[PDB]
Amino acid sequence: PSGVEGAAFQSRLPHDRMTSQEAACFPDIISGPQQTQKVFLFIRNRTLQLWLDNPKIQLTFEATLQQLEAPYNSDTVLVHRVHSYLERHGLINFGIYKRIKPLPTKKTGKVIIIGSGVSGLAAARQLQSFGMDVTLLEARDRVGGRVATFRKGNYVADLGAMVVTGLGGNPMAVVSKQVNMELAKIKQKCPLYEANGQAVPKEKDEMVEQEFNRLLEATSYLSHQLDFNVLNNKPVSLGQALEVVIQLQEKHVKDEQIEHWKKIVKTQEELKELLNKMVNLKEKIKELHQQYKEASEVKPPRDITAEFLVKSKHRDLTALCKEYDELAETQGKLEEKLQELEANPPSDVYLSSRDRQILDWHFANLEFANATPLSTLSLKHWDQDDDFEFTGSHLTVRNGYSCVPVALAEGLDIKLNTAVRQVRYTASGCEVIAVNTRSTSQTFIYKCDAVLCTLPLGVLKQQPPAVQFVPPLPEWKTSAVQRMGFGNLNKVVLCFDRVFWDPSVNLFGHVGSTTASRGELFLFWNLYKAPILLALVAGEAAGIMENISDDVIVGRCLAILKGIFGSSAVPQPKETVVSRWRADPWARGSYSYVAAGSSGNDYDLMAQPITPGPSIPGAPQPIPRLFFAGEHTIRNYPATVHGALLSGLREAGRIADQFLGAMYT
Amino acid sequence: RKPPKGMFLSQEDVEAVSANATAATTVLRQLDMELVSVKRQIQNIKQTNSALKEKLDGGIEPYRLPEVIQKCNARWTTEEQLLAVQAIRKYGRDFQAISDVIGNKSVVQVKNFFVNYRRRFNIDEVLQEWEAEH
Ligand SMILES: Cc1cc2c(cc1C)N1[C@H](O)C[C@H](c3ccccc3)[C@]13C(=O)NC(=O)N=C3N2C[C@H](O)[C@H](O)[C@H](O)COP(=O)(O)OP(=O)(O)OC[C@H]1O[C@@H](n2cnc3c(N)ncnc32)[C@H](O)[C@@H]1O
Repeated sequence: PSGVEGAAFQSRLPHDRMTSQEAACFPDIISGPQQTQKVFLFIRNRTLQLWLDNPKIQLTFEATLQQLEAPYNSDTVLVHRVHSYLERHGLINFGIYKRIKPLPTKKTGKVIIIGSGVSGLAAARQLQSFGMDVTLLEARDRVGGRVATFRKGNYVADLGAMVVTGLGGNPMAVVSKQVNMELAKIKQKCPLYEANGQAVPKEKDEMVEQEFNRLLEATSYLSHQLDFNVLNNKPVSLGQALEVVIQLQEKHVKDEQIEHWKKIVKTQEELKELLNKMVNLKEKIKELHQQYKEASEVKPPRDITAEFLVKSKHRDLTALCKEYDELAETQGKLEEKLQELEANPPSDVYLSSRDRQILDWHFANLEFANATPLSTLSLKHWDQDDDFEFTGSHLTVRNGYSCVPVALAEGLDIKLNTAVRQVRYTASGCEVIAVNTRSTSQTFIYKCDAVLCTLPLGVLKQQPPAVQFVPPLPEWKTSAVQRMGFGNLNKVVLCFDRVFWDPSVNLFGHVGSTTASRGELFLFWNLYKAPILLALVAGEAAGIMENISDDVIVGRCLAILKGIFGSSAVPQPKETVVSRWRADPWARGSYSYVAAGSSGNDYDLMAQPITPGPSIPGAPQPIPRLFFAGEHTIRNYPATVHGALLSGLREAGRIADQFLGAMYT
Repeated sequence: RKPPKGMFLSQEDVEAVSANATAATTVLRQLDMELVSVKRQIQNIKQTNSALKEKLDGGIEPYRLPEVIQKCNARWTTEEQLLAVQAIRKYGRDFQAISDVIGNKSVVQVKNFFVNYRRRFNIDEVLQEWEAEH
């Protein structure tokens, strides 16, 4: 999309229609005449275009009205209302940009943000930009949370987020223009290597992948058309569905083998009946021939009765001889019909042991993307966010993703090594109790008007809780937390002194021997400047490998590589790093997934702010005080960096609207 | 509203495999056993047919008679008429058989005999005689 329509697409908005959010802020416009709506849409789209064309500088109201042509620039208030709406909702003026109108020294409202990850940082920049007093409390000795980049000398490798998913519609496209992001396209060519170390030929690679996609498509049919979503009172998982489909394919291979034999036996029995008929006919022919011979012995001249015989027997023998020839003619047809069937058997198996192993790699790859075993994914909803995918090719941050959060941290009040312990929210305000991670006895008290909680879902799931809420969170909030899934996936950074792998190849795979260990170091990445190889641990393997020491993990990595490139081609690594996201107290996993028994609605529930009860009985309904942002709080874009980023922008707007008022409504 | 082209899924098959924790294995095992049951049944009949083929070795060659092709004569000799009468008694209405027994009379000439010598050769009696024994 180009022009103003491109601007709407880049902002995830329909160009020819007003959204529900816009309807709420502009009820007078959406309910009014169609013409006015078109005037609103144009102003909105153009203002977006202006900001997108140059996201390195603040787009002010005056600068917007200046670049608008008649008649749209006549209604100054409508332009101001649209501009403020976009600014407040972070559709324009978000991230890192040069401020034309310096931040006013006088602040309004106090906000404490828990966590300095992407979602927390995005919201902080916005809240500060709106004129609020903002302080961030981070438990780690760094920012970025799940955006962690390993840096040593020239070695740069991401241990957390690493992939940007398409730029079309991605808020990360703007960020990449504000930050020195060295984005590089990901070459999708991925060669596979079996346990023995030998490559998988193109024929098999394509045949198995096609089958993998066919199997996924089948589970969808099984869910939408056959309504197989609940079995034994339990929600059906993606793994269960896939297992069923595979079993049914094995069944068909067998209902076809049986049918093909059964056709052979039917024809085989037709031959039996025909042969029996032929044998008995040969007997009668033998008998008649002897009778004819005996009758022929009666030498002429002879009476007509003797003459009737012989001639009468000749005719009977000739007639029976015709019958045998026609029966022998049928014997030749059936005989070759059996030779055709015996030469044309159906498929022996659905998938061989070798085929199943390669298929397991594809399932492991899916377990990597979802950061969870397929048996935990909700069949009905695992792909609920597929319709919101960005257009374009996936990229990688060549200079480490951490450049984003580090850049977004500039000018912000961030308290590192500060672990929040308790969150207190009342009708008059909030107080957050936190301690020093280096010396737990040292306690800190933070008073504020509102609290923005960006704790990972894994942390919120902790039992016993790491962070206590007072009063406790309502059942509707905790039940969502328990239903939602929080997966895991790990990475092994292997730093070498030379390149022994294929440089033109961005990534290659390792096919495991068993289904159980399918996700164990199944994929190796080659995306950085320095000779670095990154191994991935997915599925059931992720959780188990965390209890295995680094040395043993690195050993397995080398063993796999030695079997592929040669035992002498792989030297001992100079540097190695192993991530353990599940054991990490500030994460307790990698990212959220749609678990069986959950749905996209839980994400909405996670986003809902908490409003405390009144302090005094009979006092008016209080203000919402506790807010939530984070990857696990954005239904359309969860388990991503852009989603986190967007969730922060959402809360910043909601908080400002509540504590600063919305003049544009 | 359709499974992938080549994939097979049906409400009946899904229910049968997911009936219990061992239904999947049970279904596949019962099909595996039914395959062996039919495979051994094939070799059994293959052996039976092979033995029947040996009993047909040589075919019907030593029992084959040469064809005595003779000129089709229009006139009926006393001997030919008597051959017909006995043919009608043995074959009934199979004009083709009767004609083949005589050798030099066409199918139409046989039918004409049935009407021409109907009374004189008691064909009515001869025909009912054949019906009593087929
Ligand atoms: C861990 C991890 C994550 C990813 C990835 C890999 C790993 C190993 N990758 C994988 O390669 C695949 C996955 C992906 C690829 C393609 C499409 C979609 C997804 C990806 C990736 O590259 N690309 C991506 O966009 N997101 C990923 N992600 C997910 C994103 O990184 C996250 O969704 C996002 O960065 C999370 O942002 P957030 O702000 O919502 O959460 P945190 O960044 O954890 O912030 C929470 C903060 O609270 C702090 N905290 C915890 N307890 C505290 C406490 N008690 N007191 C104070 N602070 C506390 C934590 O230290 C942390 O700083």
